[PDB]
Parts: sequence; structure tokens; C-alpha cells
Amino acid sequence: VLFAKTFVKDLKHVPGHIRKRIKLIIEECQNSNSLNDLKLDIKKIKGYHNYYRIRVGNYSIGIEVNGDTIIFRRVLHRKSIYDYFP
Amino acid sequence: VLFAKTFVKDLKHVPGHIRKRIKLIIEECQNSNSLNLKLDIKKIKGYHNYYRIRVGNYSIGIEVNGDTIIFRRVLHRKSIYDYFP
Amino acid sequence: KKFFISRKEYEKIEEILDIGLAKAMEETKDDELLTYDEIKE
Amino acid sequence: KFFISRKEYEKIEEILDIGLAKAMEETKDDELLTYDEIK
Repeated sequence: VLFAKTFVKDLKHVPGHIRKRIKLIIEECQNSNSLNDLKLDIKKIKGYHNYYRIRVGNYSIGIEVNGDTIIFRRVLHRKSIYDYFP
Repeated sequence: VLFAKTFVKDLKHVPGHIRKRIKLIIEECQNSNSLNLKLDIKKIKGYHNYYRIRVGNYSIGIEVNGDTIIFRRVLHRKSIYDYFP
Repeated sequence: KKFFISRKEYEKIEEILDIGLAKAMEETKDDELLTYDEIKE
Repeated sequence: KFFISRKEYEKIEEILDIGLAKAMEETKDDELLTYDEIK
């Protein structure tokens, strides 16, 4: 697993219980280098090559899967996403 | 009033009951040449001379070029999502 | 299997809808303009 | 509350996906940190 700098800033504004859930995800990612789509809500983002979103409550984790490499790029609340349009 | 070619294409998808309400809108601004009327009309932010009229679940997109009202689009809210962003 | 949203969410969605409609209009920029008589054919 | 379901919900989800992808594009040149480095 790799983590974009910004993902760390993103994680500062995440409630304790959701960070805990994210930690679990990363831990399971560290043991298996895979994400279980039967246990997690995982969706490929259309119009991009290797972007996926995982839904954790009201938060979406934005990940890039480059080959075998999993990169955690962002974690944002639903309300914060509505702001990323030019 | 003027009508963009696309508006006609857009109208073939609009149901009867909405088409009746649009006709009443066209009929009124034909003699007044203004959309100001019990209309749910708003100016679209970020754009020049663009206006939206809500007709139930449909939105009519209008451009006012000086003193000319141009009906450009009429779309169901579900269809509008694809044009964003 | 049935969804419900708040008023603040509805309001944000109306803002999205205006912009989508604006972009929908931008697509018609090169369109022939028709009179009322011409539109009924 | 305001009813929405359901084809419309999916369309809103698509927009949310694009917003996140765009948020992710802002990090394209970011330093990528290891599992060890992050804390």
C-alpha cells in the first residue's frame, strides 16, 4: 500500500469511528494486498482507468490501483465532494 | 420568441401535460415578450443571459439575447445530470 | 431500496441542475433558430 | 425529507464519483508514502 500526502490531511478531518474502520481496511490490505468486495462497498469510477471508491458511512475513500499497487489518495465526506467541480 | 433546432428534438420526449404548460408559456411571452407571470424562473449563476424555468420535473433553458427570448432546451431533471460536468 | 434526502441536499442538487442545463444550452450554440410557425411545421 | 429514488440517485452517485476522481487528480504529483511512514 502507498498513501498520497493529501490522504493524511484528509484523515485528520475524519471521525474516530470511521478512521477505525479505515484502519481495519488498511490492515487487511497489508495482510492480503487485496480489498474484499463482498465485505466492502467498492465501485470502479467511470471515465478513468484505475480509480475506485470505497464507501465508509458518509465518507468515500478514493483509491488508485496501479497494477498490483494500491494507492490511497483521498478520504472525503459526501458534502465535501460536492465542492470539487470547476 | 425563437427556438433552437435542438428544442424541437427535446420536445419529442416531453409528455402531453408538460407540453400544454410549455404552450401556455410560449403563448404568453409571444404577446408580452417577457418571462416575468406565475413562472418558476431563475437566472443561472455563472452564465451570461441564461435562465431556467421549472415545469414540474422538466426545465426549460432560455437565452435572452438583448430583446430576443430563445428557447434552447427542455429537459427532464434525470437527463440534465449527464451534461454536468 | 427507496431513497430520501434533506432540503440542503435538494438545494445543492438544484444548483447542479442549473449548471447541467446551462451546459445543455451551450451544446445548441450553432443551432438554427426557428420562429414559432417554423417549430410547428 | 424529499423523495428522490432511484435512477436519479444513481446519477447523483456518478457525479459524486467524478468529484472524488477530480479530488484524486489533485494528488497526481503527491509524494507517495509507505504504510510505515503514515501515522
